[PDB]
Amino acid sequence: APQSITELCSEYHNTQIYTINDKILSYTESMAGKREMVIITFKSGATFQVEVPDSQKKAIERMKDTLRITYLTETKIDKLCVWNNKTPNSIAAISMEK
Amino acid sequence: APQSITELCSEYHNTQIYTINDKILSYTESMAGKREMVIITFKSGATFQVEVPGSSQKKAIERMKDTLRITYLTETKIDKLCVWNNKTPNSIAAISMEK
Amino acid sequence: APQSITELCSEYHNTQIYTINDKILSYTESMAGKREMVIITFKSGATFQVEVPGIDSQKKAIERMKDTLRITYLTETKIDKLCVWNNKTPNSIAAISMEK
Amino acid sequence: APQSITELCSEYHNTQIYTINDKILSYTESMAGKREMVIITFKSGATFQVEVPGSQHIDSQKKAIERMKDTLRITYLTETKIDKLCVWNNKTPNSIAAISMEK
Amino acid sequence: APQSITELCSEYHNTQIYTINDKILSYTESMAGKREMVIITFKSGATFQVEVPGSQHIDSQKKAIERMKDTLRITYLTETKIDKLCVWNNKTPNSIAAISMEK
Ligand SMILES: CC(=O)N[C@H]1[C@@H](O[C@H]2[C@@H](O)[C@@H](CO)O[C@@H](O[C@H]3[C@H](O[C@@H]4O[C@@H](C)[C@@H](O)[C@@H](O)[C@@H]4O)[C@@H](O)[C@H](O)O[C@@H]3CO)[C@@H]2O[C@@H]2O[C@@H](C)[C@@H](O)[C@@H](O)[C@@H]2O)O[C@H](CO)[C@H](O)[C@@H]1O
Ligand SMILES: CC(=O)N[C@H]1[C@@H](O[C@H]2[C@@H](O)[C@@H](CO)O[C@@H](O[C@H]3[C@H](O[C@@H]4O[C@@H](C)[C@@H](O)[C@@H](O)[C@@H]4O)[C@@H](O)[C@H](O)O[C@@H]3CO)[C@@H]2O[C@@H]2O[C@@H](C)[C@@H](O)[C@@H](O)[C@@H]2O)O[C@H](CO)[C@H](O)[C@@H]1O
Ligand SMILES: CC(=O)N[C@H]1[C@@H](O[C@H]2[C@@H](O)[C@@H](CO)O[C@@H](O[C@H]3[C@H](O[C@@H]4O[C@@H](C)[C@@H](O)[C@@H](O)[C@@H]4O)[C@@H](O)[C@H](O)O[C@@H]3CO)[C@@H]2O[C@@H]2O[C@@H](C)[C@@H](O)[C@@H](O)[C@@H]2O)O[C@H](CO)[C@H](O)[C@@H]1O
Ligand SMILES: CC(=O)N[C@H]1[C@@H](O[C@H]2[C@@H](O)[C@@H](CO)O[C@@H](O[C@H]3[C@H](O[C@@H]4O[C@@H](C)[C@@H](O)[C@@H](O)[C@@H]4O)[C@@H](O)[C@H](O)O[C@@H]3CO)[C@@H]2O[C@@H]2O[C@@H](C)[C@@H](O)[C@@H](O)[C@@H]2O)O[C@H](CO)[C@H](O)[C@@H]1O
Ligand SMILES: CC(=O)N[C@H]1[C@@H](O[C@H]2[C@@H](O)[C@@H](CO)O[C@@H](O[C@H]3[C@H](O[C@@H]4O[C@@H](C)[C@@H](O)[C@@H](O)[C@@H]4O)[C@@H](O)[C@H](O)O[C@@H]3CO)[C@@H]2O[C@@H]2O[C@@H](C)[C@@H](O)[C@@H](O)[C@@H]2O)O[C@H](CO)[C@H](O)[C@@H]1O
Repeated sequence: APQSITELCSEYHNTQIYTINDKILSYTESMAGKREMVIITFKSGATFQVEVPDSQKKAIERMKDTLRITYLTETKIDKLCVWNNKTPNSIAAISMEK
Repeated sequence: APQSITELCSEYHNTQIYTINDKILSYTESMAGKREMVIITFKSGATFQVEVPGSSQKKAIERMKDTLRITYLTETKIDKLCVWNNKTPNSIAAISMEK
Repeated sequence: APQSITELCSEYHNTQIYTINDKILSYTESMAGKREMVIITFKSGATFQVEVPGIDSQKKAIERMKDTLRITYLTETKIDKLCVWNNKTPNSIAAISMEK
Repeated sequence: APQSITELCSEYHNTQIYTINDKILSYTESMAGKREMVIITFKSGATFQVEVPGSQHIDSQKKAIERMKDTLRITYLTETKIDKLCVWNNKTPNSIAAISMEK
Repeated sequence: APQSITELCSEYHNTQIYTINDKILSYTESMAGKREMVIITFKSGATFQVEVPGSQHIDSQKKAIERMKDTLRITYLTETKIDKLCVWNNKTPNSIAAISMEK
């Protein structure tokens, strides 16, 4: 199994790593029908989503949990692995340090 | 998909954006039958619910209630709410926070 | 829908509103068989439960209420009011409101 | 219903109240097959477990077991002072039935 | 039941105890399909995973995997010192079976 976000990311098609190296500027969360999604934003101008939604179901909910608490604690994100065939780019993985 | 709360809100009928720019004044939570809901309040005088589940959105209602609770307790400044205004109190569809 | 804990409370029989205006003094949680409950306590001497499960909507709510009491206790968050069923010993929590 | 941990404890066979009046010294959590459990420790020398869910447990206890493990983790992380533990003492380590905290 | 992480580690095959006595350096989490996993990293050079749920996991492990990942995240965010890890050493990276923290 991969031992880093970059390794994991290189396994998938239509992905790229973003080096964020920053805390989340804004956190948006919606329960509107067909837009049950999370949107985060950075002062870089970068916008990301956790897409509207079976072990992936639990993982999707975990990701949204992680982004929320990461925003609330002002935790510095190292990288994001995102799918770049979506607008905004959809999050596949997150890494944080230190 | 939408890239902001304002864009998301615009996709829907009977919605409006409230600018809060404030922390939540009060959090109310009920487990009473037929009223399994949260109610939040602001010093502006605004009152909103997350509304009782009824006829993918089920986990989202739960997440919103989660978010509002931790937001209240940490006194986190809410930016905007997107709400349905065909209900009283207005029902939350989306929330945004900026740091 | 109701707009406050007081309005909500007045929709049900065998309820009343206690004005707590204080943090939780003690938190007790049990996983014993048929006593899967939370008990909370205040300086006033008041004692309340989240009572053992008997609707499908309510099961998720009972669990949330217990989550809420726990973190309310750990953060020393002032409870404004409790809406409670007074046909139980101790009184059983239907709703909670929090404001400083 | 019982109105205190002591009252509740007295309702079951093979239980006692350990008065702890201290924070958790160590939290141990396992996802190893058939030992999906939590062990907690105090500087008194006390070791306790939340038992693995099994045939001795009724359906209603399953969500409660998960809750108790939640509480112990957050209790450990926050250095929250535990007042009493109600434990079953026919297990090794003693098994947590209930916990109480006072501020 | 075992009364410590080392005792627990000794009930299983293909396990070893890593003594960390350190907070987590990095936390990585993925919802990518077939890689629904968490990876953690320490200053010592060590790397660990909580592996994707799979056929090798029994049904009681499913909630424990989710819990282990909940624990690691919050451990990372609070900078809480991890004492020991019980890891399966027949996976790369080593897979977490148990965790202990002490202060
Ligand atoms: C309001 C807000 O936060 N964002 C809105 C904004 O976002 C785009 C802009 O910020 C531009 C900068 O001109 O960058 C777009 O991203 C590029 C990306 O650029 C690189 O990363 C960004 C963050 C900057 O640092 C650039 O200097 C970098 O070159 C390219 O590498 C990538 O290949 O293509 C996208 C172009 O789409 C921002 O787009 C958003 O964020 C990125 C990460 C994607 O997820 C994309 O889908 C998002 O839309 O402007 C857009 C409209 O263009 C929206 O209004 C955003 O809300
Ligand atoms: C005490 C308390 O918190 N809430 C009770 C109160 O709520 C209403 C009042 O706060 C009035 C004051 O004018 O505004 C209502 O909202 C209006 C809204 O007003 C605008 O926004 C509020 C926050 C204020 O800042 C106003 O000055 C603004 O003009 C209008 O713009 C909107 O179009 O219509 C509503 C009323 O229909 C408050 O209503 C509550 O909160 C809003 C956001 C909705 O969710 C609404 O459904 C709520 O009722 O009075 C009401 C009864 O009028 C209840 O007793 C509340 O509990
Ligand atoms: C030790 C402890 O915390 N509780 C034990 C105690 O609890 C009862 C006492 O604290 C008495 C003291 O008068 O009050 C009971 O509550 C009354 C209630 O009194 C009013 O509210 C409380 C908060 C106090 O402020 C009183 O001074 C107030 O006047 C009345 O409002 C109500 O009509 O009647 C109840 C019960 O008669 C305490 O009862 C407990 O808490 C209340 C809120 C209910 O949930 C009730 O069911 C509880 O038993 O004594 C009991 C046994 O009587 C147990 O030993 C508690 O552990
Ligand atoms: C390493 C560690 O933390 N614990 C290991 C230890 O645990 C036992 C010791 O701490 C002995 C010391 O004699 O006490 C055992 O508990 C007794 C209990 O003793 C009293 O309470 C403890 C907490 C201390 O304060 C003692 O000084 C007190 O005398 C007796 O009162 C009771 O009647 O019987 C128990 C034993 O059953 C400790 O046992 C552990 O903790 C208790 C609370 C139970 O849950 C028990 O099952 C635990 O084993 O030694 C054991 C060896 O079996 C393990 O190595 C522990 O990990
Ligand atoms: C970037 C990063 O953090 N880690 C990458 C790194 O990890 C390996 C290295 O850090 C080497 C350094 O020699 O150690 C490997 O672990 C050994 C282990 O060594 C002992 O533990 C480490 C942490 C050090 O403190 C050593 O001094 C200790 O002696 C031996 O005990 C064990 O028998 O064998 C492994 C060799 O695989 C690190 O391996 C990673 O972490 C361990 C715990 C396993 O989980 C393993 O699967 C991991 O790969 O290099 C590897 C690839 O070589 C990856 O890129 C890591 O991400």
